[PDB]
Amino acid sequence: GISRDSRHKRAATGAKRAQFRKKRKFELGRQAANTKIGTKRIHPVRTRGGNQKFRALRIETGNFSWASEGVARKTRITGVVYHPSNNELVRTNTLTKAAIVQIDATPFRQWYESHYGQSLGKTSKNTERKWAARAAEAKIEHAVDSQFGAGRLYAAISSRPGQSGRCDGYILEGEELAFYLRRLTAKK
Amino acid sequence: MKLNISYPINGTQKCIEIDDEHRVRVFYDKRIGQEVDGESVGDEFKGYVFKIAGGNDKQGFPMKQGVLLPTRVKLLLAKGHSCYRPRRNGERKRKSVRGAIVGPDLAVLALIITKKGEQEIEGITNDTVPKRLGPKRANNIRKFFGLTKEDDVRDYVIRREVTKGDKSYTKAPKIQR
Amino acid sequence: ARGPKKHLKRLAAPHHWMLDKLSGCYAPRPSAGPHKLRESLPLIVFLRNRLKYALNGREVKAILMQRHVKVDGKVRTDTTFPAGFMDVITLEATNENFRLVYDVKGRFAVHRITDEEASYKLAKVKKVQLGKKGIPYVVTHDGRTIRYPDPNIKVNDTVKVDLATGTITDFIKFDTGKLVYVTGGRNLGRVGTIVHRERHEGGFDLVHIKDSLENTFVTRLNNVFVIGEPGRPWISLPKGKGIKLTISEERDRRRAQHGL
RNA sequence: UUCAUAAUAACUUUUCGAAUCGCAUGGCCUUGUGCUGGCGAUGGUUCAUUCAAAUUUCUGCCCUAUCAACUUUCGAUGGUAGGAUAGUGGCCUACCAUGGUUUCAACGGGUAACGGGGAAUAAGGGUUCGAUUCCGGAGAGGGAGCCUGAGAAACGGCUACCA
RNA sequence: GAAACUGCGAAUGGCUCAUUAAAUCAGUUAUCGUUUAUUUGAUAGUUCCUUUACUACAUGGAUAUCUGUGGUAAUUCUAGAG
Ligand SMILES: [Mg+2]
Ligand SMILES: [Mg+2]
Ligand SMILES: [Mg+2]
Ligand SMILES: [Mg+2]
Ligand SMILES: [Mg+2]
Ligand SMILES: [Mg+2]
Ligand SMILES: [Mg+2]
Ligand SMILES: [Mg+2]
Ligand SMILES: [Mg+2]
Ligand SMILES: [Mg+2]
Ligand SMILES: [Mg+2]
Ligand SMILES: [Mg+2]
Ligand SMILES: [Mg+2]
Ligand SMILES: [Mg+2]
Ligand SMILES: [Mg+2]
Ligand SMILES: [Mg+2]
Repeated sequence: GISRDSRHKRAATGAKRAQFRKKRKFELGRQAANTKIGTKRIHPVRTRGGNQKFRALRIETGNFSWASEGVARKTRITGVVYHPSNNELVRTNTLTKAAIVQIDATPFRQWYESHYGQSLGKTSKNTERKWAARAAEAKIEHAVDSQFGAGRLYAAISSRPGQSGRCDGYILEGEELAFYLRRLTAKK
Repeated sequence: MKLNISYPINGTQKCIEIDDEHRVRVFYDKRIGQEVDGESVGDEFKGYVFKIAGGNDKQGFPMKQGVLLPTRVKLLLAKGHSCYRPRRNGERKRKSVRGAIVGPDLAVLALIITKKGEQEIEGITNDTVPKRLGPKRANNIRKFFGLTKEDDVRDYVIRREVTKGDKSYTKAPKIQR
Repeated sequence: ARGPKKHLKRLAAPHHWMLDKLSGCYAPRPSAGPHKLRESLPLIVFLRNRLKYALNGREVKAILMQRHVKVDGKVRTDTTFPAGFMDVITLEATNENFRLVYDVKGRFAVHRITDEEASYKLAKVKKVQLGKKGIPYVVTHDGRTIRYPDPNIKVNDTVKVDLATGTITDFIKFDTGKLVYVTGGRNLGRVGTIVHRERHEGGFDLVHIKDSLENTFVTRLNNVFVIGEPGRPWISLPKGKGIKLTISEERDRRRAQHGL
């Protein structure tokens, strides 16, 4: 019943438009997903023209991507620490798009270990020659190593759990991460 | 009140009228799906046991399973539910329905006999109603026969013969799958 | 209206089906198909009205059902099939073959055209795109989706579908000095040569057309269908070749060519 | 154009990828129920096309100032992010900015106003009418709410209130 | 070939002008801002996952129609059994 038509809004001038027609079905709006953490529970909704949509309330784990070396891994979302729209979602741990969450960060860790093996936080000849060809080029910046030692990664979600049903995003990295720490240090 | 007893294995059933206030007393406060001994419902019902599966109120309203109420209530039924058949697709209808708890307001009690008793009923414990038609799907026929599947189930289909008065003619189902 | 509309009142039918404003409340709404209903022509109109082979709806239904109509080499047993421009209608009875081309008055005229050329069809390229797995394809005006076309076939161009296999046989590249047909507006049925194609950055291309009689007009590019090279049309143009004689010239034609 | 498309990494309470029907049942001989085999009918993912559907730009509306300021705490104008949407969009939320229209008549009031193609009238200019044979819109007693579907806020579909 | 299940339409058509004064509508644009049954044209080997043990010569269970027992004063009311 939640309409999104422009009729109920006043005109640009400000006049109160009289009711022209009772609100249609191609103008409907549905309830907010306001997703949570834990015990995956996705509800399908049959929208216009079939095309199943998936409400992703109570989602615990999802895919997350690392842009620098560009590798994606399934990992667990562990709480939300910042939301650019409403901090009330942060206090209620409501997970929507562009929210900022923490990551278990292990899968990235042993992927790094089996990929470069730099022993963060502080063999076959083929692998050794691959590492030699790499030539310690894995000079990833210091702050991500800091939270790797902490163990929880700072990721920003990019998928829309309200529509898609998935929980995908990317790690804050580069100046991105910097900016948000400032905001987080404002919270701190 | 009227009691509609049904034996499944014989496939038989009957209606029984009871007027005493005390045989039906045990039926009180018993919800659908429960089991009540036959000793307490009739001296001729020794050894018997009754599963209670639905009924009809004195106003004709049936009792829906899982209402857990001794009274009637208005419910919004749809496809999938009982006590309602939808005409249009997705046609929800708000209809009255009696609760699942048996009370004095009931007029018919639908009752399955589960355990064969001591004294036999007239045509229920004794007689057997034949199945009106056998299996149709090929593997269903094989299972109903235990036919060692690679045995050409083609011929083993049942064949019902009917006589027109002048011509005897056979009619047998088509086997699917 | 809530949903699609499935009735076409008689006055609302195009003035090129050019039916009778009386003797009926409704008109045949063309079913969904290869052509726009405003631009198409239902088979019932083409048979009952244009050809008079039938008499009414039941007769057209009986004609179509017994599989004597063949639209572009396919049966098309539905009464309101939108047989559009340049489609080919084959009747094995009377062994006759028609190709729908507008007569210069701007109407779907009955064009009895030979069997040998009835094998193929012409089409205008309306889109050239790259479908899944990097496979190039071309969409014509019929909605035919020809896969793997010639690499230098571009939009607005024309192609010669063999109509049997349904693949590309030859094609004509759109450019100045080229025989052309018009398929919309006042210039329906007109045939000429492209003199200039003014670009008009931002939309709605225009082309100037000069016919054999040395008359000149201008028409939208969506409205244009290259038909061949001057003096060598790739199809059999209808009677009159779309010169658009003036009303006084038509009167002189009536007076001069006159035998009773 | 971040388009079409392709590629890498991954993801999925893992969609589709024919366990479906009719007719004719030919050819090969590996001569068996063996191997293949035509014309269709229904389905079926995606991309097009068509019927469309939603929105959408500019300009155009009758009388009234004895309606001169109107709109914003309850969205009024804009920004950003999110939610919802099939999708853009204050469409809704959170936080900001204080904005938008107006003597070129805004806002309010009236319409025994549905808009239009058109009708009457006719030197020319016009005046009045247009509920109704076509195109649009809206409605099914007044109101709200919703299932099914591609498409309904349907009413010869349901739910509730009011009469 | 009844009935019923399945599929599809029932959102077309027909009627009325009550509401509505930048609202509808008309002409003209846009969708590189979206959904689209149907019609038409194309469209897919991978469903194996360690392939040296599987139904692919065909996998499972219900379910209406029907057979019989009812209820209500009655309604396109339908509960129980096979
Ligand atoms: Mg209508
Ligand atoms: Mg893209
Ligand atoms: Mg936004
Ligand atoms: Mg008017
Ligand atoms: Mg009125
Ligand atoms: Mg009117
Ligand atoms: Mg009136
Ligand atoms: Mg109308
Ligand atoms: Mg309506
Ligand atoms: Mg009335
Ligand atoms: Mg449908
Ligand atoms: Mg309604
Ligand atoms: Mg009515
Ligand atoms: Mg109606
Ligand atoms: Mg109904
Ligand atoms: Mg007003």
